[PDB]
Amino acid sequence: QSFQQPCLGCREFPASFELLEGDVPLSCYAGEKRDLGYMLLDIDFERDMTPLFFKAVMEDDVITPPSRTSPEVRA
RNA sequence: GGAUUGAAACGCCAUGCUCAGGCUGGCGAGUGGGCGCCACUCUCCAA
Repeated sequence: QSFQQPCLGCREFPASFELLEGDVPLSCYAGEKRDLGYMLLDIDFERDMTPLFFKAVMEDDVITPPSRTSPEVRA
């Protein structure tokens, strides 16, 4: 059940979803490290819709962005 | 029930492969070769 159909960025791209109750399976780049550079983190609506950025590095097919609520990120 | 750099967003309207041209002219299956050599219807049964 859902409030509305999810989308992959644009409404014309519906997304199928499922809930997991197990371990994360292996992935294509599980054994690789790859750099992506800076990318968007989130938008600050309080600061009249001001964006934020962070440095992204993909390793072992997992990503760990910093906390977007942290004040030091807001700086 | 606020906010997926998001919420809305036609590649669309229409146009002849057309007009026409001889597979033709002509060439001998033709020359010639024995079915031959020879062989008993024959032995006996009154009207």
